[PDB]
Amino acid sequence: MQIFVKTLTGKTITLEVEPSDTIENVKAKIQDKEGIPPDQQRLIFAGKQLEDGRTLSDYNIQKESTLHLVLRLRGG
Repeated sequence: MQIFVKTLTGKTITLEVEPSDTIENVKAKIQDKEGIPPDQQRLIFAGKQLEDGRTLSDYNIQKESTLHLVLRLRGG
């Protein structure tokens, strides 16, 4: 399924993922497509920061869900 990942500086990168995929694997795909290292990735879905160990299904992330990417560099 397709999901969307928007960053602060625009950049809306589409990912082809499975509901059972891990946050680690998603970050890895982002690193494969964009060049942003996983350790510098903070993902937010539905107002909650995603953590290692979960699946996309653990956050009820469905088809064409929109995630938001923020580097740990730019604080919040």
